[PDB]
Amino acid sequence: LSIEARLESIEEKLSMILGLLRTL
Amino acid sequence: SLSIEARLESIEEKLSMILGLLRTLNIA
Amino acid sequence: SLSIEARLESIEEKLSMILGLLRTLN
Amino acid sequence: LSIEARLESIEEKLSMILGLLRTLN
Repeated sequence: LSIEARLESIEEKLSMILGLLRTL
Repeated sequence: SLSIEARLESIEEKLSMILGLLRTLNIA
Repeated sequence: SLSIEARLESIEEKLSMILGLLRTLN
Repeated sequence: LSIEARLESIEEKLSMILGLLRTLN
């Protein structure tokens, strides 16, 4: 995967993590 | 087709929010 | 020191560990 | 900051996040 695609995936995982933490 | 620097800026903002929220959750 | 790709690999593994802990919290 | 320095800082923040999650559990 390109660096750009990898960073996009990292951003998506961070969005998920943040969403889960906000429900606590 | 976002630039790498713009993607890093978004990642950095999300990390900052995650850290602030986790510290808040850890308050006794 | 680390190449950009090696740093990304480390970041990706830490994210997997974080997500794994979130599903098993409490 | 260079991209390499920004990624190093991101990695450090992720390590801190892991520590905070471990304490929370």
